[PDB]
Amino acid sequence: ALTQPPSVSGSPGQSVTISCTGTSSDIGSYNYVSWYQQHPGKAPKLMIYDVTQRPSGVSDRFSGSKSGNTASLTISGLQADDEADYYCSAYAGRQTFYIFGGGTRLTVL
Amino acid sequence: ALTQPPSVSGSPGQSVTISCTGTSSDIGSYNYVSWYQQHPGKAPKLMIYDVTQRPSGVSDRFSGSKSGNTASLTISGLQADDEADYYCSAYAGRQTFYIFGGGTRLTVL
Amino acid sequence: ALTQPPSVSGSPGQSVTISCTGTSSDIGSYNYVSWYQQHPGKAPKLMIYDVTQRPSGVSDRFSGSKSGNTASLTISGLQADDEADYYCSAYAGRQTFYIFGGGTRLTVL
Amino acid sequence: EVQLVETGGGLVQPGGSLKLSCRASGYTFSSFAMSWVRQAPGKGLEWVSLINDRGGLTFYVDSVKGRFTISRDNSKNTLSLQMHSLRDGDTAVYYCATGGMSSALQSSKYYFDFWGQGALVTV
Amino acid sequence: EVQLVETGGGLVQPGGSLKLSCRASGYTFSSFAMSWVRQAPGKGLEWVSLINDRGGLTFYVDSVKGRFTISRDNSKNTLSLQMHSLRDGDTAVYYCATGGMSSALQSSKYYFDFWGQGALVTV
Amino acid sequence: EVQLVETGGGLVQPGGSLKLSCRASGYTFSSFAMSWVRQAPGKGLEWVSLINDRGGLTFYVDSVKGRFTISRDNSKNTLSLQMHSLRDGDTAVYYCATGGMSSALQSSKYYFDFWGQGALVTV
Amino acid sequence: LGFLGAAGSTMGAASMTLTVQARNLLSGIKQLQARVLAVEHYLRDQQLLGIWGCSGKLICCTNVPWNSSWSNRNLSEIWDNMTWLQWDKEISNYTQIIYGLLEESQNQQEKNEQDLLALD
Amino acid sequence: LGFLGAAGSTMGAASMTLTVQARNLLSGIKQLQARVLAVEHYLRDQQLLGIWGCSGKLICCTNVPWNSSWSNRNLSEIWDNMTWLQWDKEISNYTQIIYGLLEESQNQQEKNEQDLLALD
Amino acid sequence: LGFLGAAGSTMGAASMTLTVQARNLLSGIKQLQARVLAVEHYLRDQQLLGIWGCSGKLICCTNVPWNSSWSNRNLSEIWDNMTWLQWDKEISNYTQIIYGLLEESQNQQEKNEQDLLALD
Ligand SMILES: *[C@@H]1O[C@H](CO)[C@@H](O[C@@H]2O[C@H](CO)[C@@H](O)[C@H](O)[C@H]2NC(C)=O)[C@H](O)[C@H]1NC(C)=O
Ligand SMILES: *[C@@H]1O[C@H](CO)[C@@H](O[C@@H]2O[C@H](CO)[C@@H](O)[C@H](O)[C@H]2NC(C)=O)[C@H](O)[C@H]1NC(C)=O
Ligand SMILES: *[C@@H]1O[C@H](CO)[C@@H](O[C@@H]2O[C@H](CO)[C@@H](O)[C@H](O)[C@H]2NC(C)=O)[C@H](O)[C@H]1NC(C)=O
Ligand SMILES: *[C@@H]1O[C@H](CO)[C@@H](O)[C@H](O)[C@H]1NC(C)=O
Ligand SMILES: *[C@@H]1O[C@H](CO)[C@@H](O)[C@H](O)[C@H]1NC(C)=O
Ligand SMILES: *[C@@H]1O[C@H](CO)[C@@H](O)[C@H](O)[C@H]1NC(C)=O
Ligand SMILES: *[C@@H]1O[C@H](CO)[C@@H](O)[C@H](O)[C@H]1NC(C)=O
Ligand SMILES: *[C@@H]1O[C@H](CO)[C@@H](O)[C@H](O)[C@H]1NC(C)=O
Ligand SMILES: *[C@@H]1O[C@H](CO)[C@@H](O)[C@H](O)[C@H]1NC(C)=O
Ligand SMILES: *[C@@H]1O[C@H](CO)[C@@H](O)[C@H](O)[C@H]1NC(C)=O
Ligand SMILES: *[C@@H]1O[C@H](CO)[C@@H](O)[C@H](O)[C@H]1NC(C)=O
Ligand SMILES: *[C@@H]1O[C@H](CO)[C@@H](O)[C@H](O)[C@H]1NC(C)=O
Ligand SMILES: *[C@@H]1O[C@H](CO)[C@@H](O)[C@H](O)[C@H]1NC(C)=O
Ligand SMILES: *[C@@H]1O[C@H](CO)[C@@H](O)[C@H](O)[C@H]1NC(C)=O
Ligand SMILES: *[C@@H]1O[C@H](CO)[C@@H](O)[C@H](O)[C@H]1NC(C)=O
Repeated sequence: ALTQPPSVSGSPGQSVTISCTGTSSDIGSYNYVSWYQQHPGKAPKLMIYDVTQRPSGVSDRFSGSKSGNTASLTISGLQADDEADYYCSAYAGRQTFYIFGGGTRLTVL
Repeated sequence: ALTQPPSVSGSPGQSVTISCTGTSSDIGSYNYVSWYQQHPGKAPKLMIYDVTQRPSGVSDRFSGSKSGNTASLTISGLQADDEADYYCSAYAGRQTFYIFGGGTRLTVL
Repeated sequence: ALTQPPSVSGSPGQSVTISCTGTSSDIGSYNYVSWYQQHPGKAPKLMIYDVTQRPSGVSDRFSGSKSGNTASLTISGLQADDEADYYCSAYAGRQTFYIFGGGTRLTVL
Repeated sequence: EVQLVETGGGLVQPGGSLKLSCRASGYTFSSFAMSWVRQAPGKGLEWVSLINDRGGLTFYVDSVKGRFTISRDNSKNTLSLQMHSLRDGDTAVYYCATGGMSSALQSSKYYFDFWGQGALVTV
Repeated sequence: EVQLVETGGGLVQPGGSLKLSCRASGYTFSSFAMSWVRQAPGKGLEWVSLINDRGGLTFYVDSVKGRFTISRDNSKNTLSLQMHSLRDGDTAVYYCATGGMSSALQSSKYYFDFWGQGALVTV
Repeated sequence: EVQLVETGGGLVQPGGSLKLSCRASGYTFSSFAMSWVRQAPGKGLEWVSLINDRGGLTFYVDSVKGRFTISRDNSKNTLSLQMHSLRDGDTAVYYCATGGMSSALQSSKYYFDFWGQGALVTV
Repeated sequence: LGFLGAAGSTMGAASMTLTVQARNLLSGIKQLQARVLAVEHYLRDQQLLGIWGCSGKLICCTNVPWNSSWSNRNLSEIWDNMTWLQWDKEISNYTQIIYGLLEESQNQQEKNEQDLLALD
Repeated sequence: LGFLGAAGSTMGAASMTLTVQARNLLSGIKQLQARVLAVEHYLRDQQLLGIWGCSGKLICCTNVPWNSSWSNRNLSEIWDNMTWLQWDKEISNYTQIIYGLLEESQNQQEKNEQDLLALD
Repeated sequence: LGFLGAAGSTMGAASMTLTVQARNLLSGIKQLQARVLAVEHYLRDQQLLGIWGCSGKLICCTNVPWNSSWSNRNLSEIWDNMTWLQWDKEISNYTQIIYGLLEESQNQQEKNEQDLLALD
């Protein structure tokens, strides 16, 4: 699995960052580390794909990056509306195909 | 290994069944589960092949079947002449080729 | 690794041998078991190659052989000048390519 | 507007079987690869299986490799998963998702774009 | 009428070698694949090796894979097994048998039809 | 007369990187496969990597397989090794050597003929 | 034996002389036309065989199952009890069906291979 | 469809009719010469394709990267929104370059395979 | 270099120009006959390579061991010190023997592959 265990929080209007640490070859070799937003009882939606892209409908509030074997998601102008569980995932290189991280819950206050 | 070690017995003229429990893919996926009759000190002979077939020279007294990942041999009009060890074996799928079971001894009286 | 750690020694002018024990398929199947002479602080040099060959510049003081899964190096007209560490190595069969032994030290006196 | 709607599921005792299915609309069904993702009550997300767009190539996570079948029907716009030999560890919500691999002519994705709401499977 | 008759065997000290052989009659030798099956004193039956009818393809149980050679001679109607680096665990009766794989043109068997009486090997 | 001369090396903290190189003369550079051999203070000799004469085939020992790159330049008569993600266990003298595999037309060696003096790597 | 020496034998034995037959297939206007035609004929068989996914092979096999409607005649007791000349008549009305299937279950394989090689 | 039926369709869609086109390429002096020439042409394409490491395949990929200078008009832009007749003009001046690269990054492969097979 | 430019070079060096030579093998009755014959000759060599199990390759090795009676001349003595024109005379009386062996140790392989694919 990918590693991102702490709960995450910050003040409204302030940035917050959610890390996602991989192993080595999974996220070090691939640029396919997407992020999903999970509401507590709803299907998740795509926020980030590849490393830095976002689908239409997702604002600039959500962006991210990767270095070494660690990825991260940054939320900028943080809102109460962003209180969702977040997950990172990545391409495994055809043997397991996808690896999901454990997710984390975001609190804004 | 296929499993069928407990001793087996019955009264003359009564039926008796000898089970053969496999694992998963061996007798579950391959319909190649033969049975042999082994006398104490003689070479064995073929009794059943594939799942339900018998070679010429083997009487209708011997028949069998397969379900799930378990196979069995049934002896009908049981004779004292059937006091032999019985073994099941099966095709393993080209990696180990054949698996013999831990066989069992049939006592009639 | 190949095994040959015990110290080796003998009187000047007398023969001495160094063993090299492999496992099975490494030196049992491949006739590629070279030997090197390592002076304490200098780069090593080739003494024996294949099983019994010596490169030009190496005298007939050094010879060797192989039997079963064990190889050996023989030093005949042993000199004080032969005090060096000796190592055997072998072709691994394309998975690890080369195996070096745990070499040993020769004392002449 | 993507419409991925799961059905089937329910409570099946260990060793049993069931079939899940997902009907879909809005998007050309035949243009996308699809997967099933498991949401265990405490794991959140586990990838289970992937099928390509033509329904000819399938991939599985080791844990269901000898038990589950993923299948597609492009005339019905239906994705389905046949589960067999169910175990307690398979209790989860199973989501229909669009994404994963692509056609080699079309900007491979390796991410999921759309999700259904999920069928509930209890063993 | 099948006549599979084993020879060779006897006591070999650990680390030694021997060669077993089986002569065959009644049935056309060249028409059948053959195997060796081992009967350890208290185990009954273990498959050891298989050779096809043309003598070109051989298969072994992993435990003898780096030590044993199986061979056929279709002019002599002889099957043989060369054993090397014998261990105490190899003490058993070794049976000559016809069956197992076939030619791809002949309803492959995957069972043994005929058995010899077995040579005894003691290490 | 063979001239294999190593350079580079030095002290780099764990997780860092460095590049070693070996310049060569006397012998036609392009005619030989080359390798790097590690001499740890207590191990004596460990094979690390091998590259062919054309610079197209490379082989590595498992311990550096995901970290090191070996390359050659036949115009510069230069062999080099790029080390990444250095660990304390990589401290050793690294020797430039000619030998190992060959061209399939030229009596392959599988032994090393010539050695340089070695670059020192401390992590 | 020699060219067509196995013509009267069973399919089993005959399958071992394919090399012999293959080598005898390939080498004033009417004589020149005959030579050109022999080449075109040869090439059409090679093209067809190549399309089916069977190129430099005298024997190859595929994923098209045998249908029971295509003269279902056992296997072992027919393969070794029939000559190729007889077999050729037993299925003469099905060769176009079989050939069509052989091409379809190849084009599918090429697409699957192309997609698998695209997985990073 | 039929021969050239996909000519007006997209490159992607047309890639599924390669078999149809291939089968229609291969089947008094003026006519005899035309037949001989058609054969020579056919063989030259087969030879060339074989040199590149692509033998019986209708679709095959290699290790030569696409240069951005060779009309690299995106990817979906050409496979879904262009026909083969248009593509043939977009890169008409680069085919000799590409073919030379395809031959070179084959000969290198053959040497590497020959050496690997020489390891014991 | 160019066509036959490597003819005076050693076998090792000349083995790297095989592509050049292969491409120069392919393109009123007397002239037309010459063209038809060039095609028949070409196809015979291709058929032969296919029979030996070596199809779309310029270089391929097999399972036939070299017999020392076939003019043994070391190894480097041949590859680094002889031209192909000289080698051609050194073994001119053995080519038919070698070719027969190359065909036989193919038919053995095709049968072994056919049987292995029959295992489940
Ligand atoms: C074997 O061939 C038969 C025909 O020779 C196939 O059966 C036909 O399938 C079509 C499909 O719609 C039906 O319309 C016909 O009525 C069928 N005919 C008969 C006689 O059944 C059959 O499906 C083929 N089998 C396989 C496994 O492909
Ligand atoms: C892609 O093609 C361009 C040209 O179309 C190559 O760039 C040229 O490389 C030569 C090498 O000597 C230079 O002299 C030219 O000036 C370069 N041209 C330009 C426009 O820069 C380029 O190298 C090719 N890329 C790849 C990866 O092969
Ligand atoms: C190499 O070729 C020679 C002949 O050129 C083979 O030797 C002959 O083998 C036949 C077999 O029946 C004998 O009858 C001949 O008398 C042999 N000739 C000689 C000169 O001894 C030789 O066996 C071949 N080597 C290999 C490994 O096949
Ligand atoms: C002709 O038939 C007989 C019948 O037994 C057979 O033995 C013989 O080999 C056959 N001839 C050929 C060429 O197969
Ligand atoms: C069909 O094949 C089986 C295989 O044993 C054979 O026994 C049977 O006689 C054959 N039936 C025929 C030729 O009618
Ligand atoms: C098939 O068996 C019959 C049985 O008599 C025999 O007459 C016939 O010639 C055999 N066919 C072939 C091709 O040998
Ligand atoms: C082919 O069709 C004709 C139609 O009359 C029939 O007589 C013939 O037996 C058929 N051939 C086969 C192989 O069924
Ligand atoms: C011609 O263009 C139209 C435009 O939508 C398209 O639908 C049609 O399929 C095209 N024809 C072919 C042969 O693809
Ligand atoms: C390349 O294709 C993608 C497909 O959506 C498109 O979005 C992108 O804008 C294209 N590139 C350019 C430069 O237009
Ligand atoms: C590409 O898209 C444009 C959009 O209008 C369309 O007109 C054109 O025909 C398309 N090209 C092809 C090959 O269909
Ligand atoms: C090929 O060169 C000509 C020279 O004028 C140019 O006009 C044409 O556009 C070029 N084609 C390509 C594909 O660049
Ligand atoms: C011709 O022989 C000379 C001898 O030194 C050699 O250097 C030269 O390269 C040879 N020419 C060719 C074409 O190989
Ligand atoms: C023959 O091969 C050996 C292998 O070491 C070599 O030393 C010898 O010089 C070769 N003979 C010739 C004439 O080169
Ligand atoms: C091989 O070496 C000899 C040594 O005198 C030389 O004369 C001969 O020309 C060389 N052969 C080639 C092809 O260069
Ligand atoms: C071929 O046979 C002739 C017969 O006289 C002999 O002179 C010649 O040297 C032989 N060629 C080879 C390569 O042995």
